Amino acid sequence: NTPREVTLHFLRTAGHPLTRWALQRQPPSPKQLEEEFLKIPSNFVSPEDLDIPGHASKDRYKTILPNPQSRVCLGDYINANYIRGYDGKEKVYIATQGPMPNTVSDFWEMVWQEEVSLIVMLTQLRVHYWPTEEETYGPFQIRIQDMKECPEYTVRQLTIQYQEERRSVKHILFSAWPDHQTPESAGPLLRLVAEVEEGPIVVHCSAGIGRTGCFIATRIGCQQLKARGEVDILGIVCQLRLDRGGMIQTAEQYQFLHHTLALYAGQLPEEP
Repeated sequence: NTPREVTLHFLRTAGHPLTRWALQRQPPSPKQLEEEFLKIPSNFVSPEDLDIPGHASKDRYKTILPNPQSRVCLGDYINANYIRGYDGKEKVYIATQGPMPNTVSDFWEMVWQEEVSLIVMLTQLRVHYWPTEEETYGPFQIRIQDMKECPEYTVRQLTIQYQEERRSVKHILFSAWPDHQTPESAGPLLRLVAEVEEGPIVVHCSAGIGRTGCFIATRIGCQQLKARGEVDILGIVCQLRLDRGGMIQTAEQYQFLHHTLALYAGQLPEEP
């Protein structure tokens, strides 16, 4: 399997760092961005190359599996992967599918064991793993402390209890992102990112690759732009594809990412 290695070598070495100026005022044409995206290999796991018995009914999709090297382990199985963050720092995010009815307890177990304090949900409005007030999911009790509704997202303050310990989690539900698509504008997305700046950050959407991939690539991109005044979007996407196959689904989603980040640049505090 040299083909696996050609694929992995690309992911590790590809890069197109853009200056802030270039990103804002002279972006790569839409066609240039498609081409660039199309060269990015998927890095999906084969069902045969995962070899962990009876995992099938805890995935929502048969073709969307957690990469083994980065797989999260319930200390059995959950469709989830550790994701590297800014500068490659390990474990800044856990990307995961939205829970299934039989994977709800596992999800909370993961949140506990990995010491999660922040959960971002990306969906589009009209399964609930969190109650209206309180309930128990296996050995964990969840109680909501606080709910504040915003335009595009709802901020739920909650606690989790296991045996005789209690932890606070912030839960954010973004509700204006249609599957396989992008939000109509980028502002609300940036506000959500700003909300995330207040153990690993759980991020999920139905499959846990398309929108989950876009959100995370947006955080890191913003981090890059704030720190260095440059962003390497290609590289960011390569890095994610290394941690979980298929992060960022469509060319369009990738175009929007450049857009989301041009807006971040333009909105960084300056002086008139």
